[PDB]
Amino acid sequence: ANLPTGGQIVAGSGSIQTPSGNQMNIHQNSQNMVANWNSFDIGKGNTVQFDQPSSSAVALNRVVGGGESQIMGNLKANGQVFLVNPNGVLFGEGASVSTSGFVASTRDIKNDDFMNRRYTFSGGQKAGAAIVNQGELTTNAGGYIVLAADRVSNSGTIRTPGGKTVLAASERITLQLDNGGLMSVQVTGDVVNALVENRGLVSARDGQVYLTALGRGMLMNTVLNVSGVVEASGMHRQDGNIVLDGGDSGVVHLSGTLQADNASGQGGKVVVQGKNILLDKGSNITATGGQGGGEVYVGGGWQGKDSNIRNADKVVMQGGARIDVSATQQGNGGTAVLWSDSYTNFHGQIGAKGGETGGNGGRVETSSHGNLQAFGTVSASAKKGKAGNWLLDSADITIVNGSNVSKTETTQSPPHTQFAPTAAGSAVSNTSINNRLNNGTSVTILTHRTRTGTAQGGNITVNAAINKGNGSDVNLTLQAGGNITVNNSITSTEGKLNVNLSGARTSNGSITISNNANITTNGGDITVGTTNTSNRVNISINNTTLNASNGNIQLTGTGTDSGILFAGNNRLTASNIALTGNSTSGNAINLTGTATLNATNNITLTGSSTSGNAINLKGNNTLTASNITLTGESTSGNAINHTDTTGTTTLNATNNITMQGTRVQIKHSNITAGNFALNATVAGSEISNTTLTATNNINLAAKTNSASSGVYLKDARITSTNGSITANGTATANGKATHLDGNVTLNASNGRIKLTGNGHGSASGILFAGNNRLTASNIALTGNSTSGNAINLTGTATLNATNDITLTGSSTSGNAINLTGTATLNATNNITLTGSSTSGNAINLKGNNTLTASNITLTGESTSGNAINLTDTTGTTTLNATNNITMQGTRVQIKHSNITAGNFALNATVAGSEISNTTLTATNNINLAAKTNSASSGVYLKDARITSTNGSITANGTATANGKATHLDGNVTLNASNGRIKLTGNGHGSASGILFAGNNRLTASNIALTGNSTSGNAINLTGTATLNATNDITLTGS
Amino acid sequence: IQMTQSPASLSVSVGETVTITCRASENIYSNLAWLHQKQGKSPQLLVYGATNLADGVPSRFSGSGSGTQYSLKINSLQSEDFGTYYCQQFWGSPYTFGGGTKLEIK
Amino acid sequence: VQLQQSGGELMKPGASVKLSCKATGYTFTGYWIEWVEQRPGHGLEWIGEILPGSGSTDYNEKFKGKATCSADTSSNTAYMKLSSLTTEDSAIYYCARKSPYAMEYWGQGTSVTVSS
Ligand SMILES: *C1O[C@H](CO)[C@@H](O)[C@H](O)[C@H]1O
Ligand SMILES: *C1O[C@H](CO)[C@@H](O)[C@H](O)[C@H]1O
Ligand SMILES: *[C@@H]1O[C@H](CO)[C@@H](O)[C@H](O)[C@H]1O
Ligand SMILES: *[C@@H]1O[C@H](CO)[C@@H](O)[C@H](O)[C@H]1O
Ligand SMILES: *[C@@H]1O[C@H](CO)[C@@H](O)[C@H](O)[C@H]1O
Ligand SMILES: *[C@@H]1O[C@H](CO)[C@@H](O)[C@H](O)[C@H]1O
Ligand SMILES: *[C@@H]1O[C@H](CO)[C@@H](O)[C@H](O)[C@H]1O
Ligand SMILES: *[C@@H]1O[C@H](CO)[C@@H](O)[C@H](O)[C@H]1O
Ligand SMILES: *[C@@H]1O[C@H](CO)[C@@H](O)[C@H](O)[C@H]1O
Ligand SMILES: *[C@@H]1O[C@H](CO)[C@@H](O)[C@H](O)[C@H]1O
Ligand SMILES: *[C@@H]1O[C@H](CO)[C@@H](O)[C@H](O)[C@H]1O
Ligand SMILES: *[C@@H]1O[C@H](CO)[C@@H](O)[C@H](O)[C@H]1O
Ligand SMILES: *[C@@H]1O[C@H](CO)[C@@H](O)[C@H](O)[C@H]1O
Ligand SMILES: *[C@@H]1O[C@H](CO)[C@@H](O)[C@H](O)[C@H]1O
Ligand SMILES: *[C@@H]1O[C@H](CO)[C@@H](O)[C@H](O)[C@H]1O
Ligand SMILES: *[C@@H]1O[C@H](CO)[C@@H](O)[C@H](O)[C@H]1O
Ligand SMILES: *[C@@H]1O[C@H](CO)[C@@H](O)[C@H](O)[C@H]1O
Ligand SMILES: *[C@@H]1O[C@H](CO)[C@@H](O)[C@H](O)[C@H]1O
Ligand SMILES: *[C@@H]1O[C@H](CO)[C@@H](O)[C@H](O)[C@H]1O
Ligand SMILES: *[C@@H]1O[C@H](CO)[C@@H](O)[C@H](O)[C@H]1O
Ligand SMILES: *[C@@H]1O[C@H](CO)[C@@H](O)[C@H](O)[C@H]1O
Ligand SMILES: *[C@@H]1O[C@H](CO)[C@@H](O)[C@H](O)[C@H]1O
Ligand SMILES: *[C@@H]1O[C@H](CO)[C@@H](O)[C@H](O)[C@H]1O
Ligand SMILES: *[C@@H]1O[C@H](CO)[C@@H](O)[C@H](O)[C@H]1O
Ligand SMILES: *[C@@H]1O[C@H](CO)[C@@H](O)[C@H](O)[C@H]1O
Ligand SMILES: *[C@@H]1O[C@H](CO)[C@@H](O)[C@H](O)[C@H]1O
Ligand SMILES: *[C@@H]1O[C@H](CO)[C@@H](O)[C@H](O)[C@H]1O
Ligand SMILES: *[C@@H]1O[C@H](CO)[C@@H](O)[C@H](O)[C@H]1O
Ligand SMILES: *[C@@H]1O[C@H](CO)[C@@H](O)[C@H](O)[C@H]1O
Ligand SMILES: *[C@@H]1O[C@H](CO)[C@@H](O)[C@H](O)[C@H]1O
Ligand SMILES: *[C@@H]1O[C@H](CO)[C@@H](O)[C@H](O)[C@H]1O
Ligand SMILES: *[C@@H]1O[C@H](CO)[C@@H](O)[C@H](O)[C@H]1O
Ligand SMILES: *[C@@H]1O[C@H](CO)[C@@H](O)[C@H](O)[C@H]1O
Ligand SMILES: *[C@@H]1O[C@H](CO)[C@@H](O)[C@H](O)[C@H]1O
Ligand SMILES: *[C@@H]1O[C@H](CO)[C@@H](O)[C@H](O)[C@H]1O
Ligand SMILES: *[C@@H]1O[C@H](CO)[C@@H](O)[C@H](O)[C@H]1O
Ligand SMILES: *[C@@H]1O[C@H](CO)[C@@H](O)[C@H](O)[C@H]1O
Ligand SMILES: *[C@@H]1O[C@H](CO)[C@@H](O)[C@H](O)[C@H]1O
Ligand SMILES: *[C@@H]1O[C@H](CO)[C@@H](O)[C@H](O)[C@H]1O
Repeated sequence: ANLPTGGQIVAGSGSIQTPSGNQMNIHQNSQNMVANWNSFDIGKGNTVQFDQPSSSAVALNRVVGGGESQIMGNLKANGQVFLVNPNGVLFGEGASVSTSGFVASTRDIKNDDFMNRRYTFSGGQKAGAAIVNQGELTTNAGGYIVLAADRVSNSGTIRTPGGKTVLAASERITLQLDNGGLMSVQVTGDVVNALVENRGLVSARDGQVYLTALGRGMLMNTVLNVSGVVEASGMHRQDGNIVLDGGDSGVVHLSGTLQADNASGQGGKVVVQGKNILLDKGSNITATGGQGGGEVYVGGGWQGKDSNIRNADKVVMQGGARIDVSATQQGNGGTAVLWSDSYTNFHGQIGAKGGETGGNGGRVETSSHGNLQAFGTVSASAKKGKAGNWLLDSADITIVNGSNVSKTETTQSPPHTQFAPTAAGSAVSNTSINNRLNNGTSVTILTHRTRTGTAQGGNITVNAAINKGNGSDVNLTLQAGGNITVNNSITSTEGKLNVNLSGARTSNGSITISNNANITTNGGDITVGTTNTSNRVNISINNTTLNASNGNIQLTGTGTDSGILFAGNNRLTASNIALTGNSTSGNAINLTGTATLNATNNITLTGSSTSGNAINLKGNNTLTASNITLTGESTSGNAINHTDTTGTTTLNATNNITMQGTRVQIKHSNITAGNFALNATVAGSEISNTTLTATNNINLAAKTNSASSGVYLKDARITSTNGSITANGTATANGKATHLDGNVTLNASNGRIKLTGNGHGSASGILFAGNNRLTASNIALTGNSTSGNAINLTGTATLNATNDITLTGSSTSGNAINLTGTATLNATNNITLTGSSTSGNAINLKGNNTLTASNITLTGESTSGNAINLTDTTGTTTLNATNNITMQGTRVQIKHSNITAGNFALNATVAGSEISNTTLTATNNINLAAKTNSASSGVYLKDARITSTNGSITANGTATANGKATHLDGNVTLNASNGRIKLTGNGHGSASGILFAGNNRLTASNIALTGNSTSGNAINLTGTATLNATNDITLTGS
Repeated sequence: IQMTQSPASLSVSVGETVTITCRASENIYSNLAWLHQKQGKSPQLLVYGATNLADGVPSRFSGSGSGTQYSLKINSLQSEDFGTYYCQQFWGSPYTFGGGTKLEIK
Repeated sequence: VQLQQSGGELMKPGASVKLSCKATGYTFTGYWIEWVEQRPGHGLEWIGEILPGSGSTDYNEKFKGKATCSADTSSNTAYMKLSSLTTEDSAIYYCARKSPYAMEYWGQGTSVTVSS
């Protein structure tokens, strides 16, 4: 037998006895005792038994000579034992230590610190000393085992149920104890060739295991090597159930099975940290549990932001390595993180599954601030709950086809060559992503620009196709720090794939979906913008199809030369298509190629450009939707537009099209809408070379604050099948409120045509130039002006109304109604012309104007000019009414006209009326009434041909000043063979009554001349006159 | 803890997906492994921890189950998949085994 | 990782045997080597477990006393002794490396036949 020898008690109190060669008994009296030994050896079959007053009592055995402590037999105590040997300690096979706590250390402790319960172990070791545990070291529940040495090796089994196991290589280790247990351990100080190796079984169920190795050198040598089994099952301790700490040097190599599972509760937390962490082929860090998973951190916390975990410089996880934080029955998946600052090599399998009977999938991060190689397998699916997320995070990510990337792991790979990267760029296998989408795991890819001077920028480049042929609905998000160049398609043949190709919150790059890289979601959404963050990320799409199926499409971006630029032959199919963007110099939305946008419900185009256009559609853009809305703003340019000398813009909205902006210039367009409407707010609107047909009402509103016209229609065909066409132009400068030119046809046979033009100053209201053909049930023209004219028809126009035609307006200095060109106003029922002027005329008909109707009504007022003026020496005015014609105003002058009427009557109230060089034939009466308050004549006829086929001719002139009440001159013929001719002339002062000059032939059944005068002649016959009557001729007056 | 599995023997077609079930006499917290013993060979591990497959096992095998009721689903069964499958629990000391199930060619 | 086993044996009733299962390609002391009996009509039954490093063992209650497990860590091989073998103890005995989850890499098994 071989028991310790040379024992001497140096502090505290207790006796040493050896009752048998095979049994030693150390009896402790004090709470803390320290004894020195010449050698502390225990032979096979021998026992050293401590007898301490309590489980909290501590016996220190300091070896002061001999060699290493050969412990081969059984060592037992009811309290804590601290063994210190500067020559290291060896526990052989079959040895057993059972105490209330046990510490083995090659570092010495001072008697003053031990006796005063200050358990600090530092220095004094022999170089190369090691503690090797080949036996079974156990404690009572709540105890602890600490092995402190330059080299620590565990080949046997260590058990500290409910307590702590600490294996550490450092210059100083401080143990903070309280009431019999271990509260904390402070491990500090690098040593030369530090190594902590675990080959056997370490178990601390419901406790903690700490493995710490602090090396001074070991550039690429192993400092922490775990090849056996570490068990720390139980509750989720927030400080970590298993903690591996490789220090600030060397490589940590784990080949055994870290575990912290909880069969009935939540899984625990396993933290593996060090400079270089290598997970070998058979490793399986597992932190699972019954009611939900735990957490596994390798090299860092989530995204490296957890301040309590040292970030690794390199993490390599070889193929075959498995990390599982999945839930096993019911509960959410846990968190797994692979983090490195320089290089992450991920080829293994990480699970974070939800429970089979409930719970959501967990989250797995595989990332590196530097070079991330993500080729392995991640599974964070759920059987009943939500899909989990696989997060990738690296400087610049490139997606490649397959795994054939000359990876290094087990073939042609000498130990530790895996930490020398050659695969520049964060290559990601497309197979892994596709496998994640098919297995119910979402994928989120992030990048981030590094310091100025490097190449990596966050440019996510897709060089391999992504597809989702199977599995439940998952999301795919690619949020780059730099560019989102997509060179391959992203498709889905099953489930919903939600694609989010957003930019980083502060990104300043571009998103390009180049070379036939069509995106199809099979019902998921396509988002290539942000939402509300003002992230100046532009979108450039070339020859790409975006097919959302029954999902939504939303594109946003802001740039300088373009916001969202489309080129090539693009196609967009969705339930909702929303394109929003911004620019400063160029076009916010710029569609230059051929594009088909086919929405089931709505299409919305929104944008803003300070100096350019908001929405610019020049290529062959075809937009089909239930509702199409085009809205935008521009200060110096256009809001909307469809201009292009070769392209045609086709819009098809089954319910309504509404367009808004500062200026909308529609053109070479073909627009079909239910209720079509425009609202231009700053520089008017223009419809040129287009065809616009609507089932229901068309409402075109525009305001112009500059030289351009408000509602400008050129070569446009506007039709309303069952509704009305209403235009409302406003001009605040000198442009025209409403302006028609070219070949324009307006058809509202089932509705109304209402054109409004409100101008200001010299601006005119509604101008009709060229050739304007308007057909409707009801036609109405309304307008206002100040110095210009309100309604001015100068070209050729045809108006065909199935009921009435109404022309109304007001012009302060111009004419209210002005017809100087050639026109045929044809109405089935009534034509009414009403307006007002101050200096100009109310109605001025100058060109060849034919008005045909059942009833024609002409009315207006002019303060200084004429009320009704039908005069020109070149043109002829033709009127054709079936029923009554009434002409009422301050002054009515009719010259060079041919009027056919049922009844006809004049009512002049201020300056009388004149008919000259005209033919007027009525079936019934021609009652001409006129009052004059000036020197002008009341009723004056010059070279007039007036005939009543079946009626009478009546005139009643009044002269309140000194003008002629009634006056005839020229060649006048009055024919009333079926009636009476009655002329009344009531003058005042020096004025005469009825004056007959020239040659006046009056033919009637009865003729009567009645009048009154004061100083003048009541009847004054100065020329030639013949009065032919079949019965009586009466001449009376005073 | 007793383990029962069934069917004891299944006559299946090549290319058919089949299910083998296993029931524990006590609640086993997912610590159920499945072994595959090809005729003439020692049993090999296919799925460990109820659902996690062992490396080298084709994706056609899928484990499932919880509580006391577990099963193994074999998609598009191939010729190499015939033989005897076993379930075993590590939640009890006797790491008991089921009686085994055999797949034979129909 | 490989777990080769000794070959079969023919024994007379009442004899004891000590079998063999070489462990290679992994840390021998870090995994448990479990011995399982396979018999026709019975399938597989667990026999016992040894942790070669510390020498800790665990046995099926029906096999206590009859079987003893041990290991030689220096030689990286696992031994099992079966006492007082009878006719009803003929079986194929497998050794396997067991990690916390699943007795992986089973060996080929030793056929132990007991007859007069
Ligand atoms: C319409 O208005 C213009 C000028 O505003 C005038 O030139 C045309 O004579 C009138 O028809
Ligand atoms: C004048 O108007 C009538 C009916 O009012 C029509 O019949 C003639 O053709 C037109 O000249
Ligand atoms: C500990 O680390 C060494 C590196 O030398 C490796 O060979 C052993 O496999 C592992 O246990
Ligand atoms: C974890 O355990 C499984 C099952 O024994 C093994 O196949 C893996 O290689 C290991 O990481
Ligand atoms: C995801 O699903 C695929 C099927 O394509 C399978 O091969 C992978 O093993 C699983 O992760
Ligand atoms: C991404 O691409 C830009 C050019 O678009 C390059 O300048 C950066 O270095 C890269 O990260
Ligand atoms: C992505 O990978 C492809 C290979 O298809 C290469 O051509 C591109 O240069 C890179 O971006
Ligand atoms: C990307 O990976 C897929 C596998 O889904 C392959 O089909 C494509 O050829 C490659 O680009
Ligand atoms: C996946 O996508 C959906 C919408 O489709 C969103 O609600 C979830 O938050 C995201 O994970
Ligand atoms: C995105 O692209 C820009 C150029 O448009 C480049 O400067 C950046 O480096 C990249 O991320
Ligand atoms: C995107 O990647 C492709 C390879 O598919 C390369 O050819 C193009 O130059 C780049 O835009
Ligand atoms: C892309 O997805 C993110 C969430 O990751 C959301 O915030 C953005 O609105 C969407 O574009
Ligand atoms: C996106 O915007 C950038 C500059 O902001 C421009 O270079 C690219 O051409 C456009 O796609
Ligand atoms: C995606 O769609 C494009 C057309 O934009 C086609 O050319 C590619 O072949 C397909 O992948
Ligand atoms: C886009 O995908 C949808 C799926 O519904 C299909 O109907 C369209 O034909 C394709 O363009
Ligand atoms: C669309 O495809 C053409 C060739 O067909 C190419 O010239 C354009 O650059 C791309 O947008
Ligand atoms: C377009 O957007 C609307 C929201 O108004 C949504 O209801 C439709 O489902 C989508 O297509
Ligand atoms: C709109 O985009 C086109 C590209 O075709 C460019 O030529 C124009 O300068 C920009 O406004
Ligand atoms: C279409 O757009 C309208 C607004 O005009 C919205 O109310 C509906 O929800 C969308 O479908
Ligand atoms: C960004 O985009 C929005 C949506 O059109 C616009 O209103 C803001 O003016 C522009 O900055
Ligand atoms: C739209 O179509 C026209 C003629 O079909 C072609 O000239 C343009 O190039 C295209 O955008
Ligand atoms: C969009 O279209 C739908 C049906 O087509 C209608 O319900 C909404 O009012 C309109 O905005
Ligand atoms: C508008 O779109 C429809 C599709 O329903 C088409 O029938 C019409 O020809 C087009 O004007
Ligand atoms: C689109 O606009 C029209 C205007 O009449 C309205 O009727 C529809 O309900 C709206 O969707
Ligand atoms: C015009 O607007 C109406 C609502 O008044 C809508 O029902 C029709 O579909 C559209 O044409
Ligand atoms: C034009 O748009 C405005 C809103 O800015 C609305 O008030 C008017 O009714 C429409 O004409
Ligand atoms: C309409 O088209 C004509 C040619 O017919 C062109 O001269 C005008 O500029 C455009 O508005
Ligand atoms: C008048 O004629 C032009 C030229 O043929 C045509 O483009 C317009 O549509 C029509 O109004
Ligand atoms: C059309 O717009 C004018 C303003 O110019 C307003 O007065 C009318 O009420 C509206 O119909
Ligand atoms: C306009 O015309 C309609 C018949 O379409 C009539 O009902 C209204 O009285 C008239 O103003
Ligand atoms: C022109 O001005 C008149 C007032 O005389 C107003 O009633 C009309 O609405 C406007 O067009
Ligand atoms: C009214 O019409 C005259 C010609 O008579 C034209 O000169 C004026 O400009 C317009 O207001
Ligand atoms: C046009 O105006 C007249 C005057 O009262 C009326 O009688 C007709 O019915 C209306 O159409
Ligand atoms: C004007 O003409 C209409 C035609 O119906 C007649 O009803 C009115 O009596 C007349 O004033
Ligand atoms: C009526 O219109 C003519 C133009 O022909 C003008 O000369 C007269 O002064 C006005 O009364
Ligand atoms: C015109 O006015 C007369 C009465 O003067 C009436 O009888 C006719 O019906 C109307 O057309
Ligand atoms: C003219 O006015 C008379 C009544 O004087 C009426 O009978 C005729 O119908 C209308 O043309
Ligand atoms: C002439 O007009 C006046 C209104 O001033 C009306 O009172 C008379 O009845 C009509 O003859
Ligand atoms: C003048 O005479 C007419 C009849 O011609 C009468 O209607 C007016 O009332 C009277 O002033």
